[PDB]
Amino acid sequence: GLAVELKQSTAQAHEKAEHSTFMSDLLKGRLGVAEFTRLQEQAWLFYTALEQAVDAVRASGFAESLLDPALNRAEVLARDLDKLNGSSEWRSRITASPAVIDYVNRLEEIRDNVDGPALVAHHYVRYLGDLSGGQVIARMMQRHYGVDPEALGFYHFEGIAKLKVYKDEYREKLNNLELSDEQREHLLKEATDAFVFNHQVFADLGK
Ligand code: HEM
Repeated sequence: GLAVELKQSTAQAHEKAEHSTFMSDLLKGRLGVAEFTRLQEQAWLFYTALEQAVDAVRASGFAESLLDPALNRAEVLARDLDKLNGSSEWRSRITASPAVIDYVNRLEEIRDNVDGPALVAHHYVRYLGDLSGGQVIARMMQRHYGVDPEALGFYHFEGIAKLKVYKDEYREKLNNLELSDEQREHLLKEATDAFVFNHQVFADLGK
């Protein structure tokens, strides 16, 4: 099934992400809320782009049931950032890191090409990760740095009750997508690239 092949083909990349110096240090308590806020600022940039691509692909009629708007993170992230930074001044201060420029550019290509299989790869890499492991990240930000849960809205998924069920249903939708061999290969390759972009975001944050 596609859900298994996605997980298997990116498992090593996921381990690599876990072991990133920046993200590792953040989750171990060695950094602080400032660095967490820098991460979330970069995330706002790439989630904004991702959600434009999701919107385009949803409108095309591809993977509709998968592309649940309840998953949208950009607006929630903006509210988190208003809290983390104390005002909305971050909007004019923030700049996309080189990593984020590449990631956003790719997302804009997917949006404008209305490339459904590529979009689904990106959707899986970000949202299933958020749904599945986000609670661990949120917990660590609360534990090590005292971040208020009200500033961790990104991790909450308002609108979803039974999360396990939601995850299982998400995987079933992946498995039920109609894809050619070319589309499936493209989707798998793109998921790998999605991990690569996300790792580099961490690498750039560390610099
Ligand atoms: C580059 C950043 C990361 C990305 C893109 C990402 C992506 C993903 C994805 C796509 C899944 C779903 C796997 C599947 O069930 O098919 C996932 C699960 C998960 N993630 Fe991440 N993840 C990242 C970083 C992390 C970090 C740093 C942690 C450390 C807390 C973490 C903890 C988990 C956990 C616990 C799961 C549930 C199961 C599993 O362990 O593999 N993730 N992540």
